[PDB]
Amino acid sequence: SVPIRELTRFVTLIEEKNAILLDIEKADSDLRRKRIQKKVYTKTVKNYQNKLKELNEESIPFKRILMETGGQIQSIIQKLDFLEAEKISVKDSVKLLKDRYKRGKLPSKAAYERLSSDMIKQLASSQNKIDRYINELRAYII
Repeated sequence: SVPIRELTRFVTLIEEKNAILLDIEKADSDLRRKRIQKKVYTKTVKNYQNKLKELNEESIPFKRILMETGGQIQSIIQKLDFLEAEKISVKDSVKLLKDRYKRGKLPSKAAYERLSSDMIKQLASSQNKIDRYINELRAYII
């Protein structure tokens, strides 16, 4: 069926996780714009990464109960896992593309601009689907 108790807890947990992940991006942005000392960066990120590890541990029992129902809830959670990983990959891809471009190792400015635009769209597309699937879980409760 649908375990309302576990789902109600899980929805709050994954919103908090999505929020911390976006705070990590904010730290990443502050770093490359040199608006934060790398002292405060590696400190704050290691602190955020501990909140994540602890939230991910706490979510384990609820997530297992939810995935063992199969069907649509299981499917949504699996996509959320995928989309989170995909957004991380795109993040590292843009950073690499930027280093490869400033070192003059790309064919052309037009190629760089098209690929980087592609990656920014993919970042928004991934985050869009994450928010949508979080809202689909929430709709079970609210």
